[PDB]
Amino acid sequence: GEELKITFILKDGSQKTYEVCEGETILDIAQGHNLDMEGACGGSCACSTCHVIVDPDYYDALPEPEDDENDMLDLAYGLTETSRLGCQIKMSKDIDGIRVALPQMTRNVNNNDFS
Ligand code: FES
Repeated sequence: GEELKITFILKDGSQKTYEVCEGETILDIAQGHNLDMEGACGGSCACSTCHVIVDPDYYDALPEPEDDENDMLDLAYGLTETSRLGCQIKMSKDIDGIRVALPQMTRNVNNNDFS
């Protein structure tokens, strides 16, 4: 088929560069691949860890969320000019070489496990 990819900047600063399909979501790849990362949305009724930021190349085409939706971003440290929403934007033909950064996360309160 046409093929696509996603780069994530790790909470460890590393780059990881993953082959995915169209219509896949960014927190959904991050925890679906179990990147070396912090977050909890992959658990059963656990979805409140929406926090990513984009490359200014692949943002420049992207929409802005509601005040309850963009709050799920703010929960991670150091929110930026190109912050993006982990269950509200996905891979399409225009993404072919996209990046995001995976920010450090304040509090998720799972004690032992989310999955
Ligand atoms: S990925 Fe869970 S709040 Fe968006």
